[PDB]
Amino acid sequence: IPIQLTVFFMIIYVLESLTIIVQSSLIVAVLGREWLQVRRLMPVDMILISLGISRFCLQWASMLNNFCSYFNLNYVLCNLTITWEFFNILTFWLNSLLTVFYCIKVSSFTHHIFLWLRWRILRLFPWILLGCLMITCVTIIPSAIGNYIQIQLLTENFHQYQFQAHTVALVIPFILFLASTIFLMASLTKQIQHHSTGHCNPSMKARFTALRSLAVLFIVFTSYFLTILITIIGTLFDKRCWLWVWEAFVYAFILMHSTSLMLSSPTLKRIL
Amino acid sequence: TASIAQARKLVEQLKMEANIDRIKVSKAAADLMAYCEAHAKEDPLLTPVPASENPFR
Amino acid sequence: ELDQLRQEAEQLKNQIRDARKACADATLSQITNNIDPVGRIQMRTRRTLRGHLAKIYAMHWGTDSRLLVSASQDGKLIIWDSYTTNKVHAIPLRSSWVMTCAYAPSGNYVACGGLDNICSIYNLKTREGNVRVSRELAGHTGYLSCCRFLDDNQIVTSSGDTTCALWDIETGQQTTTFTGHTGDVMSLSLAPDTRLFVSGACDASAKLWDVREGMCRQTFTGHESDINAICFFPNGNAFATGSDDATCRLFDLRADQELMTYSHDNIICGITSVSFSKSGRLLLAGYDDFNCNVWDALKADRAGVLAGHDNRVSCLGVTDDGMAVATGSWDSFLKIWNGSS
Amino acid sequence: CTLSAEDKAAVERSKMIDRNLREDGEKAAREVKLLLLGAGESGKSTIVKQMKTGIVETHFTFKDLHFKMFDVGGQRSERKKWIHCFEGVTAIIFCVALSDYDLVLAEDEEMNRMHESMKLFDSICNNKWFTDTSIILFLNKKDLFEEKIKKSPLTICYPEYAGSNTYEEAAAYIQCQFEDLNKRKDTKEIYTHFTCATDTQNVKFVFDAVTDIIIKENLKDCGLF
Amino acid sequence: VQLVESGGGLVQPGGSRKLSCSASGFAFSSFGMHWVRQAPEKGLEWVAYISSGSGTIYYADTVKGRFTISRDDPKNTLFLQMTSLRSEDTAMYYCVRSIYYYGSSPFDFWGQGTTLTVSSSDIVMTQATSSVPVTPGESVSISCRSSKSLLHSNGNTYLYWFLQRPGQSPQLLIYRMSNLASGVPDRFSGSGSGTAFTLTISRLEAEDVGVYYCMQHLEYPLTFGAGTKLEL
Ligand SMILES: OCc1ccccc1O[C@@H]1O[C@H](CO)[C@@H](O)[C@H](O)[C@H]1O
Repeated sequence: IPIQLTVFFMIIYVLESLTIIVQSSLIVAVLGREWLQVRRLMPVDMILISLGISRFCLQWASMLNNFCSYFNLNYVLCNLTITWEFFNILTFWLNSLLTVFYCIKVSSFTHHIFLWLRWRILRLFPWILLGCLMITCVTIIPSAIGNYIQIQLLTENFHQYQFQAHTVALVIPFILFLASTIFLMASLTKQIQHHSTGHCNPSMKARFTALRSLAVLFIVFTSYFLTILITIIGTLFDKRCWLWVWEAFVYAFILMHSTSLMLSSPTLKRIL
Repeated sequence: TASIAQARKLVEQLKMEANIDRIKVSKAAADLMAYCEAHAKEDPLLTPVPASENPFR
Repeated sequence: ELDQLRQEAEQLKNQIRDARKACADATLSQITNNIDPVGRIQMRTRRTLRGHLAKIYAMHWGTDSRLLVSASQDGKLIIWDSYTTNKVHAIPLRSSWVMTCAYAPSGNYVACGGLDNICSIYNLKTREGNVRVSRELAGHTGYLSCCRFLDDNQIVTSSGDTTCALWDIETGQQTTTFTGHTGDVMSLSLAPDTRLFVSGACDASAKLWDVREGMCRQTFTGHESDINAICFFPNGNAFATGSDDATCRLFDLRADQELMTYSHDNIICGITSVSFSKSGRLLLAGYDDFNCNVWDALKADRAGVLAGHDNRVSCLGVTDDGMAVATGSWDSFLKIWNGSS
Repeated sequence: CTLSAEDKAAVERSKMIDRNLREDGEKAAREVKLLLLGAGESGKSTIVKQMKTGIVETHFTFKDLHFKMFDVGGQRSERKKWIHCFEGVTAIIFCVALSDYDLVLAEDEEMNRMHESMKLFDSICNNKWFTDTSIILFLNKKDLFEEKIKKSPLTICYPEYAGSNTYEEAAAYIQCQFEDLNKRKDTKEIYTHFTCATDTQNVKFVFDAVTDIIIKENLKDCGLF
Repeated sequence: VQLVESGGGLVQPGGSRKLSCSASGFAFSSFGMHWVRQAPEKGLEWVAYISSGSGTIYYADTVKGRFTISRDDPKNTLFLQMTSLRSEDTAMYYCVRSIYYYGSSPFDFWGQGTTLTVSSSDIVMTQATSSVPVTPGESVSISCRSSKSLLHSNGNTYLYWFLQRPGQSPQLLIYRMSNLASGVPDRFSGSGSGTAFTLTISRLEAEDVGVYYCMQHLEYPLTFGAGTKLEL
């Protein structure tokens, strides 16, 4: 491991970080402007703004962990792994909810219970966000006690308990996302296979761009999930030596996700 | 005679439009501006109103 | 015999145009070049009377400046308590397509009309607690664009039939059918005098009509495009028209010439509603730019904007005491705007 | 607080009224709105019969989809101004009096029915509000078009018509001619299905079209477009 | 419009009952409804109120818990279950309708009422006179005195006036003590100095004979005045 590669990958990671920050800050500013304008916005736009604040939290946590684990300047409170883990769970739950919203709104299901639930979901959607936040807190509670215990030992066994807690906690939302994306792709493809007769000029094209957006979303976020799962294991990799390359890899994924959801924000395109 | 008829009504309407004593634009404009300033003070849309007096605030 | 009548008619048009040119001794721009401009006028959304689940087209103000009638495509005419945002009434329209609404001065009745070619007069004050459609008065062969009350027994309705009718509510028949507009009328503002009213037709023209005698007294040829909104200057000697041609023209009756034109280079989009403040110094008009650029009636320079809607401003009403302006937009959100201090 | 019993019960009444409005919206949202447009010469008043003056409502349902069609031919206004009421529909169902190529307007016979229909579809397919509001063409009187196609060609109204006067060819030629007014082929769609009096599959086509449009707007609001 | 009730009659002490109030000729579901208690020779007293949809249900402290009030909207009926009666409740119950929006006239229609006989903090509304000799054509003013100012910051003072014709249900005279009711001669009027109020009558024909009552409505413990009996 040379110094030149270290500084090059660190520069790559900081450019990724600044791009993430500016993208989510742009979404924050434009969404605040839209709110101050009408204060009435569709559910996906506020999913996007909640995901933007989640990206803020995750990225700021990654900044602090990175500089205080590489420079090791006053390693007392900068080990905010709890903050990063909690907000990674929160962003995972937000993204699973995003795919759930895609599955409910787009799909042509017309069941009476389904339709009433769909509307009440639209109306109670901010409260659905709050319920997702409560689920994140309840799910990090075992993680919270695990980190409390591992600090007490500091001040296998409980380490393995924390491993299992974090693993399951962030795999559950990924399972939800994977199921939703699989169902959405299946619905898109099955309606593609017979929508050729019903005209194709922007119909098939927009179905194809929806499938492409789902493909990029699935690839980026699922690969981020494998990345964070590997770093959950930790032992096979080495977070010590290949640190900056790993952080650049992870947050190149998060950059891709943020820019994809930026381009997929109806408020921005309408405003721009 | 339908075209002739409609021409007849149009001509009659125009002839009625001929017999009104219009007023030079300056006089009517001065009257309009006098009315504009006469109620200018008591017009919350233009001039400010006390916040307490504002029934909407 | 058409040719001779047309030639003589052209002769009278030339004569009246010569009169129009002769009467204009000085344009209003010269007179208002010395007046003190009001300045940057900013009004904030005091209340967004949300709750109207569809596209709002018409609003009107009660004569106490407290009750609002807002009509939209959900088949709903909602009567709102402006000071408290409370919904006083929710009238279930019979035809969901609506263009106009009105409030009786006594507050007992509300008018509501649209593409149904009928006007429904609803009686708010009933012994039973529900609002009942007091009278479904019809006869127009063409859609209705504006309805205005006179005395809770006569209502003036402008229709796409190139006509405006004075209906007697009790009898339910049209007493007078003002006819003469080439194109359909999309605007009607009864004068304060309650004797005359102006029709903004799509013939690119406006017309005075006295309500008793029945014939048009003055016709005004204006905008290149069709006139879509109207209001009456408070003095009763003038009125103001807006159009798809993004020009706001103020005419005065004793001088048929277009007294003033308010339009800027950057303005292209059409106008939908035009109203007045009590002093007549403002012409708050709702454009297609999703805003309400106000224009001074005299100095002909923009004084402020009332942006804040995400669609057309369909209806622009003003309080009877000049205390607030309502901007019922296609955004499904009635908004009250009151200037600060 | 500063809210008396009068004002408190007024707020309770306001809440009840809002609840009634949202309960009405419960039924309203389940129904999709279509505007039946086209020259009143023919075609407009027969597909309404196939779907089983003032604004005519047409409430018809197909497989949990409740369509409200609006017939407007009785409005009697040459210049199209009420059209901004319907801005927000999901299907402008335009009927083309296709078979009437040998027929001109009774008033001002120098004006052809087909050219009037073309001007109508140019005004409505490129209207400043009906930008992405997709359009379903029903090229009506396809039986009469098949019968008459060998008798009279399209040269009378079409100065540039060329090829064979066969039914399968002339129908496609006119279909392409009508779809040529599509300034943009991505924001909206001009669906096409020639219909006759006995064609019982038109309801299927209109349901399929509106299904495609609803999935389309759902994709757009979801940002996947 | 009709608001005939039922129930009443003789009740053994400690017993129970259930008043049914039948409503016809108006939209019940949009009308809140109150009960008013009239002791055999005493003045009126508020019992219990239910809003439209039964969102808010209020009771009098002298009857809280022992009574329950409900409204069957689809059948347009008002039910009142009477648990654990006592000597304080032998009275003449009336069934009043009320609507609540800007410009509304609450307590507009009063029902015929049914009487029940049982065998053997709030604002004070006082009518000092309680007996006034009158002659037709004379103008008479009745003053009712409130414990506090009945004026809200919203600009309204919430005083109601009712006329009880001899052997008849109360009839609204003026609501907000400034708004004449519907179907009432213009001679009646009202005006008050915030905490003391006067209902004025220009002329007093035989139709106007009876007992006048004043009512507070700011706070839900609605309290009836002693009224004034009319002597000719
Ligand atoms: O280090 C322990 C850990 C376990 C499971 C999940 C995340 C973890 O740590 C996280 O790893 C990320 C890797 O990119 C870093 O960016 C975060 O700052 C760090 O908290």
